[PDB]
Amino acid sequence: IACIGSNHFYTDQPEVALRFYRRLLQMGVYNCQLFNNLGLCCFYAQQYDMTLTSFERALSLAENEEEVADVWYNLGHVAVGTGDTNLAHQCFRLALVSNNQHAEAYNNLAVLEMRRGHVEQAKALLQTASSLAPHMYEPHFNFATISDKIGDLQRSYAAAKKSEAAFPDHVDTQHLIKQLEQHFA
Amino acid sequence: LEKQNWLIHLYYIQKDYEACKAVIKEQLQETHGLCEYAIYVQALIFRLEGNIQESLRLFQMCAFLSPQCADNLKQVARSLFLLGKHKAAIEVYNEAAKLNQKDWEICHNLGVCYIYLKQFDKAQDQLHNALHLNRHDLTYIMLGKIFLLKGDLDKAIEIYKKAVEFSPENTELLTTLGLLYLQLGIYQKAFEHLGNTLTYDPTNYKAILAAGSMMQTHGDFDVALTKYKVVACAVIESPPLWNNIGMCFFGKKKYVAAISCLKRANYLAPLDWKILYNLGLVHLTMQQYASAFHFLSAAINFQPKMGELYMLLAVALTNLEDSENAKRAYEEAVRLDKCNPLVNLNYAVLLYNQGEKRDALAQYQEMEKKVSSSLEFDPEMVEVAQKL
Amino acid sequence: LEEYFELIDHHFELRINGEKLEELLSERAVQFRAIQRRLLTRFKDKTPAPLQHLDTLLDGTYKQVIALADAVEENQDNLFQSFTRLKSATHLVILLIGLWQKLSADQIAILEAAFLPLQQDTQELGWEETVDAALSHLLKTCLSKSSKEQALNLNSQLGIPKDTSQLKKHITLFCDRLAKGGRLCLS
Amino acid sequence: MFREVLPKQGQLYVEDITTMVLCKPKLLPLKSLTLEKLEKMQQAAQDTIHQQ
Amino acid sequence: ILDENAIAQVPRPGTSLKGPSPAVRPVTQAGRPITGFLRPSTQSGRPGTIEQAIK
Amino acid sequence: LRFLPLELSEMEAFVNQHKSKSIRRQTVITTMTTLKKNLADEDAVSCLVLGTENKELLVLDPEAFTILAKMSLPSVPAFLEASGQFDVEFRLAAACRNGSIYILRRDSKRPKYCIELGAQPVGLVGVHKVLVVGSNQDSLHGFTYKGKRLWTVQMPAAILAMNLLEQHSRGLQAVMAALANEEVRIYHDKVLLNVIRTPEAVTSLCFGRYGREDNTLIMTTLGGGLIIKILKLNVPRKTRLYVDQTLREREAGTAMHRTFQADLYLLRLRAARAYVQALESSLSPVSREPLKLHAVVQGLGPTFKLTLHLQNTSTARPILGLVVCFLYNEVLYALPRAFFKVPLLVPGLNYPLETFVKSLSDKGISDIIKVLVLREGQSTPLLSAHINMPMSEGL
Repeated sequence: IACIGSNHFYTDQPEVALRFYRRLLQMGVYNCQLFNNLGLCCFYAQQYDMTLTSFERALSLAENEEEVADVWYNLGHVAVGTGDTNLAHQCFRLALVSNNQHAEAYNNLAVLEMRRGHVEQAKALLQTASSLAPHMYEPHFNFATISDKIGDLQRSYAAAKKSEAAFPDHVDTQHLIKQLEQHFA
Repeated sequence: LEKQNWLIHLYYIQKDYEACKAVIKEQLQETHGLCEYAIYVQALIFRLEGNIQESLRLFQMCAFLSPQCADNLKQVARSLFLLGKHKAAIEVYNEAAKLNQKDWEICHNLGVCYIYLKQFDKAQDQLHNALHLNRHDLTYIMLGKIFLLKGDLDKAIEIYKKAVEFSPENTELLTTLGLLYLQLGIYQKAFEHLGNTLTYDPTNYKAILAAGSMMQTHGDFDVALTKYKVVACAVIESPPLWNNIGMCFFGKKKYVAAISCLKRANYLAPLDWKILYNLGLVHLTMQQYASAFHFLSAAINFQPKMGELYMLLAVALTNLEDSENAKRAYEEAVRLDKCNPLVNLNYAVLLYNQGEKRDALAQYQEMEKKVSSSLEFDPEMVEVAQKL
Repeated sequence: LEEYFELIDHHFELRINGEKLEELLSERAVQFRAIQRRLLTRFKDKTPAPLQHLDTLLDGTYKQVIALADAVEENQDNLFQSFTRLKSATHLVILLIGLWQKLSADQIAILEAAFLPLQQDTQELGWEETVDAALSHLLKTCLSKSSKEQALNLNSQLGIPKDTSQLKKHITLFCDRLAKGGRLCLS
Repeated sequence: MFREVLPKQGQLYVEDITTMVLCKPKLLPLKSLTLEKLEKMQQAAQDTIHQQ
Repeated sequence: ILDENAIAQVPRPGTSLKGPSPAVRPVTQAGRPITGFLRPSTQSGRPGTIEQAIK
Repeated sequence: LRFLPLELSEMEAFVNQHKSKSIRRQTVITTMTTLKKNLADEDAVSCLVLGTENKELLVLDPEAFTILAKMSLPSVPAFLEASGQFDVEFRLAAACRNGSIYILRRDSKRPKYCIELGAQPVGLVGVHKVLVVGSNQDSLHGFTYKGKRLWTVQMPAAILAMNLLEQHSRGLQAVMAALANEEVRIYHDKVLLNVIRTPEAVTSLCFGRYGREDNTLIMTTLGGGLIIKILKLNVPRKTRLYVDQTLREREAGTAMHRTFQADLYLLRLRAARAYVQALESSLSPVSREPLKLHAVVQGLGPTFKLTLHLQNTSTARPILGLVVCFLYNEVLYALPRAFFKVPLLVPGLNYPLETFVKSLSDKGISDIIKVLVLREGQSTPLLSAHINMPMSEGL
């Protein structure tokens, strides 16, 4: 049920995943993972009445500091889907405060920072994210993008190549690498 | 000196980068330096690889060997400019210019540096010089970028037209001039230049996107849908493409298959106000009024200085049993809208439905002062007139 | 500035010797692991077989590893002694610079922060790179007016250098540009 | 009895601009029963060690 | 790492243990998208060297 | 004054004070293109299009002592410029060092360009019918004069230098193709002959024919020898669940809107609460006053390496007086220096400041360790971090 539900959620069918997870809810399962999953599904399946109460039950049920950080990360995703980037800013910072080695929170908080305008903060946060999780492609791509925006084509190349190493079938990474290798001649 | 000559030029051409590099450590030792090609291979070759630090060091050494050479100073300033330092790049290009006052590369690079330094007078004059010495496409592109950043397209249309005048096979120039035609009222020459681009490159994503946009604007959504089918597999996850596809499917009353594409594009870019506005609009048309408010409020929080956003937020709101919030949202909209009478007509409808009939006339007069094509905004124009 | 550079060079020679000893210990450990895996394969196998003097190669490699470990320990101790002596020397040098020119308490604090960065070398951050970055930055933002030098020579990184000439050049240049009348700042 | 009129045309992107991407929402994976039992047996030993 | 038991060293792709793209599904390694139902038998990729596995 | 044989140290101080000026000439070359019809007088030649290293095929003419043209349209260096010094159809084959081979014609006509190579081309000869290029994706490509791939050949390793011998029929003989791991590999395009290990590297493979025999092969290695050895879209689909959910939304949209707004208000409340509590305890590893710190633990066993990655995140402003203080359980972990100053933090550099934590409990006990970064004149930590120390795996 969990596997088919995840696969249904990620292949842009969150309502079927919400059904598959409401099934586990119906069978007495009471976790932090299950309720955060129900929150993600309810929000992305466009059921705004049962969305945030599930995240509240999740935050209640979390027996860790990484589970709390993941729930705050997902609440920041909900917030940034709602707009109001300040609430998502606070949620990402709380995900960091709970789990210091949370690279997705670093990446998203750097995206919001560069949205505000603070380029150096975003650069440092993306460097931290790409240092914690090298296997991810978003921190590398964003660092390369901001570098290329300001210049520093060496750092842009060193970051876009690691992006291509992380997600080798990307598209924007390929255009970035083509532009860079063209600037080098 | 350099006895091998091409030995350390054979592994490099094939990009072996082992024998050619290891051979250097041996060729240099035998010759005790002073070869001037072993170092050169390390430099330009280093720059071809990601590294732009050893390239700068070796170009420094080449400048030290030939103090009075303009090309070495040019290469050192270029190695600087490949890093983030543009002021030092300018100050080295200056010395490279006081040894050679007849080349376009120094002026083009000074232009692109002063561009990153936001000095637009010096950049503009330097790039004019770079044109007068030897006209190149990239100088034209940088001048157009200057005239777009600083001012208006009124100054960029002339430059891009003069650029495409000669060497008209560059896709970048054609496509950028077509885009700038879209940015203005002209939709015909924009189509002309986008088709000119598409003849050369049929699968040009940056041109297919704008062509499909223009097509969607004048109805005929199936043609734009085919244009997008042309490039769907090349860029399978790109928010703009899926937003345009969702608007295609929303044009021909496929509201569910449009919500699908729009939500997929929103998932891949949660900070893009256009997809949020489109989701709000479609959920208004689908009469859901609970999601519409959510997405329109998000798009407001992302671009607050818009008039239609607050109109649609008020519009849905009116159906969410909250009329005071609709009042204040309509006030925000009418204050922040200048050239769209739909906001005024909808606020007049809200007022007249509230039993006032007094300020509804004020909104009707505001609309009639603002003004003209929509079939259903015409009738409500006359029905709220005659009934008031 | 000349009996002070020799201590820096002694420190850096010890650092380079330590890096060489460690990259040699790496190879010795790899050899030991390979021979150990061979022996484990011979152990798991049922059938009897000559050891082919694999145990002798293992003993030789083990002796090499122990010798290299002792060498690295002694080099670490020598490096620590050299670092303490260098700390004393740079203390004296900051004192003589703060007296040689009428340096106030603020600039003396800046110099103490830039020249006295850490009380123990580690395999990721050492005295050379740190003081070099600090001095390059202090000359970049305060004591330089040409951008060409600012971008060519006055750059800062945190990787172990291959020579101490840049550090010494920057220190002499710092004392020089202080002599002409320069003054330090932060912003 | 008048219904508010809605624009029939949405906002369409006319150029692709490189925007910084955000990380993606993370579905917390569930646990097995053996894993829960192992973690609880690992923490019960800690609790008894602290409670002596 | 220190225990080798697989007969084939470089077997055909599709017969050894050693969908949505990383643009949609979060990942844990270069590939290997995140799974549901963590079980204590999950390996989810393997390191190359002892140093990488430690660091 | 300094070409090969002189003193490497003592005469290099007299170069600066003399500085007698120099001359100029044509740049360094690799290959040319010349005429063939009026050749056996060596003075009635017309076109001399030679290829240099800066991809400048200068076209010099002796009828007027002029420069007719220059071929710089690749602007990337060729390996062998002319596919066998010319083609009979004059479709001259320049080979870019990017992964493309051009059909840039003789006397610099209009380009046809076949980019269709998976990597860079290594080595090019021709037999006036085909273009036998190398590759680096472990193959070779036989292109025609127009750009159509006539036949590709698979090889296990990369190629160094190929050739094809004389034509009896339209190009029917053996191919001498070396490899990049000292191997040669001989072929009849479809049928395999040889894999053995003679040349460490190679320059050119040509005839060695003597006594008017059929074919003798030569091989010029790079050790010094001269070897002769013969052997429609994916638009998703929505089920009954979706239409039932949309019907519920259309019939109960107001309650959903109201309850989601209430939940959002409560979420803002709780997020502000937790943010204020974190500011109170100063537990954020990211927090005017710019800093960023995170602590990484490495290693099993009783001794762990704890490296604090600290970073100043500002435009250009260093931070002088800061200091790090560790908070641990003195019965479980033995920190040598639980408090130390930090170097002057230059904006933009990640400083790794490491320590050696050591587990003392004989039983496996995992306890948290706090880290506080704080000024030296203040008592409230500027920022903090936490690390759950793993199990000891002791002895």
